[PDB]
Amino acid sequence: ETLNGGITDMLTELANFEKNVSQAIHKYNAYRKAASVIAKYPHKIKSGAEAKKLPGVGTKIAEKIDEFLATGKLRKLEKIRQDDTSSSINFLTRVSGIGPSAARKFVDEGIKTLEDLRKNEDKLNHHQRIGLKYFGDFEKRIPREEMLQMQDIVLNEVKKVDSEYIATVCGSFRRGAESSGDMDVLLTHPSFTSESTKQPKLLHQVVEQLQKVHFITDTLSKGETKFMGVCQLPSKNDEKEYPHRRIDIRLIPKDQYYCGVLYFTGSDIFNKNMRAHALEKGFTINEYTIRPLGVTGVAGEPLPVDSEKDIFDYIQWKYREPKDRSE
DNA sequence: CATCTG
DNA sequence: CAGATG
Ligand SMILES: [Mn+2]
Ligand SMILES: [Mn+2]
Ligand code: NA
Ligand code: NA
Repeated sequence: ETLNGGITDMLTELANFEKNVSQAIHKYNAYRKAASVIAKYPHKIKSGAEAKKLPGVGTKIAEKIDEFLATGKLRKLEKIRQDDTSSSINFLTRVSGIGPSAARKFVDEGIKTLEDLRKNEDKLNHHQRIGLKYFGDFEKRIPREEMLQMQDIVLNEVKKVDSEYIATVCGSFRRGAESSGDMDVLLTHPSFTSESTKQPKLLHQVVEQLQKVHFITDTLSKGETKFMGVCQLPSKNDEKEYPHRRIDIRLIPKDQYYCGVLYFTGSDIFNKNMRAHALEKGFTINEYTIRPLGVTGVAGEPLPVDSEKDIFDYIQWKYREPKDRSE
């Protein structure tokens, strides 16, 4: 956690680099398990050889661990942090819509920068276009103080369209969190479930309302259950307009809301722990449901849930206010 | 995993 | 349809 800090970090830059710039999924993948095991490793790695001894640690990595330990640096890392082509790829990638792949295409055409991008708005696609337009806003975190206003808006319009909708804003926003990255809303309706063969209007209606009133500005992607958009809190009394924010809306069969809701509320760590305990208490948990564990090795059958309460109970545990769901 | 692009 | 992105 700090005993093998550099090592794990350098290794990460390496892995990261393989995948992003080059294509080296194997290699990239190699660096990964590698930092993971050393990450768990209980002592102070005093040398390459020492390391090698670990699984996932071959000669090539050991080689590296040496030079890094031998000198505060690594040539390879040094050579990579320089190289403009690498850098460009890490940058283009910041735009929502541009992945590695595309980063590579663009650079190999000379687009390496924002302007580059602007001058060639033709080559970019709609998502990427939005992305480029809101690059700035996009990186701006979302302060809880806005979160609450947003939340307030969304819940009110959903209510209006149908009293039966059930909306929930998950995310750390849900866990306390002073600011957040994007607005994550979980949605269901009674008339929508596991079996109940579809109902897309279910999602489409609300989507409309939000735009109706301008909360929603652009559509990144709009499927029948998931929607990736852009929204914005109305600018009050002109002098101060709000940054454009990322927002996601998702339909869920009522029969699996809370596991979902639980799940999205995180944190990853709280999930895991809960999940493990679930297992002890003879259970199974995932995104959508909780199941009774047979002894034959495994087994299923959807345990019925009516709240997040229902779940804990099942695994016979302490109801956790979302706040303390931290770890 | 759900959506898009081409 | 594969393949990319989130
Ligand atoms: Mn979030
Ligand atoms: Mn999001
Ligand atoms: Na080994
Ligand atoms: Na991106």
